[PDB]
Amino acid sequence: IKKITKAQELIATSRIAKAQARVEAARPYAAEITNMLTELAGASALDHPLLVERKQPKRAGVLVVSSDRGLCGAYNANVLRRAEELFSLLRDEGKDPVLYVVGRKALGYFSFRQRTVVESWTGFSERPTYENAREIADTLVNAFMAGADDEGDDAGADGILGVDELHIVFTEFRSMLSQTAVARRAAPMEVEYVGETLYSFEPDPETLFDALLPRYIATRVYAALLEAAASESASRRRAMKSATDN
Amino acid sequence: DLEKESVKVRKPAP
Amino acid sequence: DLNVEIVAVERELWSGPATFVFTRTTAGEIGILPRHIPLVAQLVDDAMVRVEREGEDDLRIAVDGGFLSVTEETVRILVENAQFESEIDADAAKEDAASDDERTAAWGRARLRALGQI
Amino acid sequence: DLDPNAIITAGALIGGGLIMGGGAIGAGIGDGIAGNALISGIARQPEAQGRLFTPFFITVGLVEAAYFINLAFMALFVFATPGLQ
Amino acid sequence: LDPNAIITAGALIGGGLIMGGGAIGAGIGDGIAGNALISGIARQPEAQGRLFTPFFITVGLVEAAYFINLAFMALFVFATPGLQ
Amino acid sequence: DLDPNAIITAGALIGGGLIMGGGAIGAGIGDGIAGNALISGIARQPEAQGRLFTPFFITVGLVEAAYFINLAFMALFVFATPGLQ
Amino acid sequence: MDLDPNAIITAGALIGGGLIMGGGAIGAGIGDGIAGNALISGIARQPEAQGRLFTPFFITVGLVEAAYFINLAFMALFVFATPGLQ
Amino acid sequence: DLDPNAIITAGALIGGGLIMGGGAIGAGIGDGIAGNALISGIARQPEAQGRLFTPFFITVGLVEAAYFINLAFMALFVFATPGLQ
Amino acid sequence: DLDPNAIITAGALIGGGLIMGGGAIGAGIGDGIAGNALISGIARQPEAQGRLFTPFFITVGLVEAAYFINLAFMALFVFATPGLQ
Amino acid sequence: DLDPNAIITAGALIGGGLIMGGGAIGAGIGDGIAGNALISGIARQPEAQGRLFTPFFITVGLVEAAYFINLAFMALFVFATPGLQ
Amino acid sequence: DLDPNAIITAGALIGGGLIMGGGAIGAGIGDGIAGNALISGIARQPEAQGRLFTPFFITVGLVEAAYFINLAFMALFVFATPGLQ
Amino acid sequence: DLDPNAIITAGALIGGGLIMGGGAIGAGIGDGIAGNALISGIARQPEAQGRLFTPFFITVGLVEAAYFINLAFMALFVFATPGLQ
Repeated sequence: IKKITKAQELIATSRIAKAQARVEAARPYAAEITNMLTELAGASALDHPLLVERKQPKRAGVLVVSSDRGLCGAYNANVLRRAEELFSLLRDEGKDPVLYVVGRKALGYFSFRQRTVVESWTGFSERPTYENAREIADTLVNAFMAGADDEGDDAGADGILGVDELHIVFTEFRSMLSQTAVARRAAPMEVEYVGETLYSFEPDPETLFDALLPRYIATRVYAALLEAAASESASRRRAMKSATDN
Repeated sequence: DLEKESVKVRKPAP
Repeated sequence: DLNVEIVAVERELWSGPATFVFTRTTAGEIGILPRHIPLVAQLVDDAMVRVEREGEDDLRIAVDGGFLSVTEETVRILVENAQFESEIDADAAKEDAASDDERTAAWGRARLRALGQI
Repeated sequence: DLDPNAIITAGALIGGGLIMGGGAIGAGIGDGIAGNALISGIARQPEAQGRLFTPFFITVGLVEAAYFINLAFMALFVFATPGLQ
Repeated sequence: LDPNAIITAGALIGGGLIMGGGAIGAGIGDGIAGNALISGIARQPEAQGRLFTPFFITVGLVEAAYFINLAFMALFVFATPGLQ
Repeated sequence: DLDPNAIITAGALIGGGLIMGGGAIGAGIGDGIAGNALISGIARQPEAQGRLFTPFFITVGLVEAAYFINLAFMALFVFATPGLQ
Repeated sequence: MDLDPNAIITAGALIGGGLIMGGGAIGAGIGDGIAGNALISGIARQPEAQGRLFTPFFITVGLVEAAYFINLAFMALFVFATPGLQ
Repeated sequence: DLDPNAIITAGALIGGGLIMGGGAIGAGIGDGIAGNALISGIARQPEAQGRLFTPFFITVGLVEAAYFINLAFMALFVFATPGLQ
Repeated sequence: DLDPNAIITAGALIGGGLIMGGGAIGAGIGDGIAGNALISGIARQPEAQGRLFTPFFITVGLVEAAYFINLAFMALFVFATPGLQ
Repeated sequence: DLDPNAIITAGALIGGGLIMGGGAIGAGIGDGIAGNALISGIARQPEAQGRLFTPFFITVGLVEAAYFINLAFMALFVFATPGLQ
Repeated sequence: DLDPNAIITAGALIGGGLIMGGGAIGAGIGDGIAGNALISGIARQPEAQGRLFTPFFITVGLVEAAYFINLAFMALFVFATPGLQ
Repeated sequence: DLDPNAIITAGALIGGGLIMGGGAIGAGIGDGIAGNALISGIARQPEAQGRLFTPFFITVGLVEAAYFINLAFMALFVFATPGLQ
């Protein structure tokens, strides 16, 4: 045990180093895609359904990002507590949560709670890759887009019942010592007007902007996954240190 | 309490 | 010369000087020279990027989800994925090519074009 | 006073000249425009070249067809002048 | 002098001008509609099936005017009004 | 001496020829431009076709109208020669 | 010889009116075509901006057809009230 | 006599007809081009409408002026013909 | 027995009419095209309006000049007809 | 009495000049348009020049032929005037 | 009193008139289009103001010449008419 | 009896004027279009100015070639009028 927990603690420290390296490595792409998105938004109409809130919303696609392995001390506990708080907020607002999960621990918790899970992607919380983030973002965005024509309990012409909002519940890695589970709304996004040669767009700014928002959502979900992995590694290091002290 | 994701636009508030 | 910077979501791939940057865009093929005007474009799903520089052979790359941002003194290519010419394997690209999936076919075609078979 | 044939033949030749002027203007400019579209298309989509002739030629055909049609009538005016005395 | 001579010369001039103007209009309009169709097919390869039919409207209008002139052109060179 | 009425008739008929020739060139070019715009709009988005007929038919309406006027006036230049004395 | 002055004057006036009308018709047709091209491109791109986009088209049509109607009026004056008639 | 006054008056009338032809062509085409520019600018930039009018009305004010200038000269040809006998 | 100076004046009048009518066509088209460019540039980049006038009035100059130059020679055809006998 | 040959030859020559002028306008405009297409294509993609000559020439040919054809007929009008009395 | 010199003078006047009409049209169109390009380029790249003039002043220099050449030959029709006696 | 040579020369001058008008219009419009293409290219890819000048020179050469061809025919008409007597 003592040897096992100490070895796990040191391995977790190395994993934190690697996860921080990954988080930093993805920063330039996210920054530059944000710059391009700002440029396109400035020079195009902001009418995308992804960018305008629907009326009388009654559903919300919540993503709960948890860990595959269970040795992390309270990571899953904090994530699920924040998810419950978000569910209470959504119920108060009047929307029925629609649940998407990542990692086996959250699956176990929700199955025990008997709540329904629309889709689960498991097996990569320890080290997510952009393919997983792209798949998750694509599924969530399809669910959200299908939620335009859907009315009340009626799916409308789609036949598929969508969602009127997307939230990501995940653990920010503030520092090597600080981790915190928060729920961040990723869709429908809101436009923020910051005060302060022109870029020649090909073919037109609107098509590029429409094709770029889904990739921006995927990038943000990937950043959330990287933060979740780093936070999980930090929590694992802390739990292993405490256990070795026990 | 709930972080909202927004796209920054380099324009004056309209 | 203009400094290309091929960046991908998972990491930064390539950076350095070059003379010519050929690629494909939904609008159509496009070749960027050192003093090109600012521009923003979306590469085709099976796009290929040929960065031709001085002192060494050209650099052929296959790209998934390539968005090309041309600006003064620097060029950015935000790629969901990218693969250099040497690494690509013809057999795997051909096998992935002709598959029903549009994404699989696009990536197989991109690999083939980067290789040279097209 | 003078033979009507001279004036009527001069009028016929002027009419045919107008026929050719109009046909030339229309055909040349239309062919230029169609060729501009085609040149842009191949400049942007090389592989599209083989699939661009099918509409292009059609327009060309029609764009040229009128000219050739006009040509025939010019021959009618100069050589087969209706109403010639 | 023969009034028929003057009338027929004027009729030939008028018919030549009519046909020339009609040819200019038809050529220009057809070439423009072409350019449009070629651009559409280049950008949208699969749209030709849905583009030919609307395209045929443009010419179907443009060339119509030409044919109008055609018919009326005959009335100048073959049925000169007021030739007496 | 030369039947001045003949000169008046010839001038009026050439004038009507000018009327309808100018009308024809203008109408043809305008219809071509409008059709080019319609084709481009349809190609860029198929569904929008559903409504594009409204503006397009307005444009040709102005074009065709400008043509129709000439037609009528053309008649007043040939079949009812003004100032025939 | 001894041709009626009124005959030559009226022939010249009618040919001039034909030229006036041809120029006016060309101008009107081309202006309508180009303005309609812009309007149709706007409508196709921006269905919502249809109401907003009408007004510039209305102004362009007004100017073009104002020139056209001035040409019509002058042609009518020439053909009917021919200056220099005598 | 052939009344050379009639010949010169007819020449003046033909000249003025051409003056109107040229002026109308220039005005119509230029104003159509400017209107296309204005409509496109409005479509791409709904907010920029207030900015577009001042250059637009400049462009009009130029082209129309030329047309109107030509109109003025027609009077000098068709009302006070320079060279009447 | 028509006077020779009469036909000379008629020819000069027609020539001047063609001259400045063609000048009108050129001026109208060129000014309209330059105005379209100005409108597009301002609509895309309104802040640059003050900069775009300085070259925008160059081309118009380079355009208007010809028209006016043309008009100048038209006067040389009308006020003092060359070769008038 | 007027010589029929002189009137017929003058009419033929004016017609031929009109044909050649129309052909010149058509050739110039179409060739310039095709050259603009080629220039834009090469600016967008320089290396494309090698594959743009093949279509380009066709377009130019598709115009140039017509031009030269007019020339031929124009010669027929002046050197061998149809119906030359 | 059918003095030939008057007829040659009228023909020269009208010929020079067509020469100036075509030259003015060409110069106006060329300057307007080259302008449009220059205005668009500067609007895109203001700092290119210096670099865009060099090609622009080529185009103008080559089109105004094509018009100014006409001017010279226009004089050849009026001031020193070939063949005139 | 009007001198046949007078009508021959008048027709020759009219035809030469027509040829020059057409050639000037074509050359001017082709120059404008090609120069606009060159201006846009230089604006977009200044490093390709050398490669751009070659196609620009090709197109302007094949335009001004036709214009000079028209120049040569007008010179022939005004120096060696076909059918002169």
